[PDB]
Amino acid sequence: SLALSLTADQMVSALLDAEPPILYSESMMGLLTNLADRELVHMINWAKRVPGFVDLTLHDQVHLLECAWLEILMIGLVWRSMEHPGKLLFAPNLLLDRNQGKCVEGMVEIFDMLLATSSRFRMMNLQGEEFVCLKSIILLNSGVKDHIHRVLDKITDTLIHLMAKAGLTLQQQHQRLAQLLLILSHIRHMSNKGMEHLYSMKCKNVVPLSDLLLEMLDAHR
Amino acid sequence: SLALSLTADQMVSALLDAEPPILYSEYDPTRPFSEASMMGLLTNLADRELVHMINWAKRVPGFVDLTLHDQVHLLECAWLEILMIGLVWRSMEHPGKLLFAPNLLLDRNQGKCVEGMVEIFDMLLATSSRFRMMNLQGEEFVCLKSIILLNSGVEEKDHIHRVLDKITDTLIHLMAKAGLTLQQQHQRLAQLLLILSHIRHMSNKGMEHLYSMVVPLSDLLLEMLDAHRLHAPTS
Amino acid sequence: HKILHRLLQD
Amino acid sequence: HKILHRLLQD
Ligand SMILES: CC(=C(c1ccc(O)cc1)c1ccc(O)cc1)c1ccc2ccccc2c1
Ligand SMILES: CC(=C(c1ccc(O)cc1)c1ccc(O)cc1)c1ccc2ccccc2c1
Repeated sequence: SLALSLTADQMVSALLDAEPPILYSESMMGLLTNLADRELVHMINWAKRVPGFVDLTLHDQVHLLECAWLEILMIGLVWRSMEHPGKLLFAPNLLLDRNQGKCVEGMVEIFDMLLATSSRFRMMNLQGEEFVCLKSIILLNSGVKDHIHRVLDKITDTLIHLMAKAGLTLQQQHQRLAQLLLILSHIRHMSNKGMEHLYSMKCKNVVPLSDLLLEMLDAHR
Repeated sequence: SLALSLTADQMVSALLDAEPPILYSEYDPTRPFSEASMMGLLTNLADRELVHMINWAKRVPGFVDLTLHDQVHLLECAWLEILMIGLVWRSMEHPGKLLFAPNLLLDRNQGKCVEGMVEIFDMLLATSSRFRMMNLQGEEFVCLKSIILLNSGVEEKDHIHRVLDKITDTLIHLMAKAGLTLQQQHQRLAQLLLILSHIRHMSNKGMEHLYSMVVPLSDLLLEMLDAHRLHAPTS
Repeated sequence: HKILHRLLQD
Repeated sequence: HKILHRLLQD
């Protein structure tokens, strides 16, 4: 509901309105953990302001958030890094490059992938209206006809609407649509490797993950 | 530069003829069975499947136009994904069960005694269930599978990009031929690709379990696993 | 209960 | 490295 009641333009406004802010950072994983932890609080209220997410029961909201939280964190990072070739903008004061990835395990491998994804969006001239549509999809597609599928269709129709507005032809629309959704697979991949290393250095007792991050992490393991 | 010319119809045909066969396991129906090495049968199955996949990929329009290293990189990153989408494809007609082979059907309770199976098992069913309810067609299946090969590779691979657009145009053609409205074509195209992300998810789960540790992985199967070593995982 | 569970409520 | 290269050349 609600989501299925919005026109394409009204769907966009609601998502742009729902947008969480860009935060600032407060040893490398410590700053990234602290930032992530504070970002997660904003993400939850962001999710609640995603049309059709509240229609779901509390149980399904927990699952989808426990499944998508790192994916969503990564597409945000990748989005705001676009204006910085070869560097990652975790925060306006924390602009890291590939080389800051060393010392800590798996970071430089994940950085490369995040940088690669950022270049992809950069070459595609990704727009904010498209960005908020993709973030909503990741949330709804993280798990696991029905409600969630009906909303995903609405967001797809919205993306198509955005492209047509930009002046894209029918052929260019389904190609770009495909191109965007394919990158989401890379986002899933990077997130998977992220949590895998996260759980590992959690076992190794290296980085002190916050309570919220400890819970999210165990939702996978 | 020959895949970029193929019409949608002759694109599906090329992929359809590229289709590797469905293999059988070394399982014996006459004697009792033990889930003390399902992973042995699966490993032996996956290993024999890989060879057929390698030659299938070479018959994917545009793939050969790449350099070896690129062909190698794509195969190393996508091999388990492609195995898992084919497995899921043939498991549609058997809800609650995974059809690894026509002689090797697996139910949820085999998911036990072997670590990681249950989780991955339930994920494979959901993907199969989703595909089943989405009524995935064989023409669409070979399209999605070829995309995974060309997209799992996380002077410009713009060649791959032009081929990805090709496969995309092909899918739209099938749905339009099926009678879907322009909206339905978009929505369905979206949904199919969304499920690819789950296939990425499941493959990654399968990986970290596989290179955690009988299990008598083959020489080749060790390569496809070590590519997902230090290029990603976590010592 | 869980922090995510509580925050979704309010 | 090797094995995959050899299987890609038939
Ligand atoms: C990139 C990354 C994290 C991150 C993601 C988005 C964002 O806006 C800020 C940071 C991250 C997430 C949780 C943490 O506790 C720490 C960092 C990330 C994810 C997994 C990693 C695994 C190994 C090495 C570096 C990693 C970085
Ligand atoms: C499901 C799966 C394997 C598989 C995938 C596709 C297929 O057609 C046949 C089998 C598999 C892949 C490689 C192997 O060496 C063994 C099995 C798979 C993958 C990883 C797993 C990890 C833990 C438990 C079960 C797993 C099953």
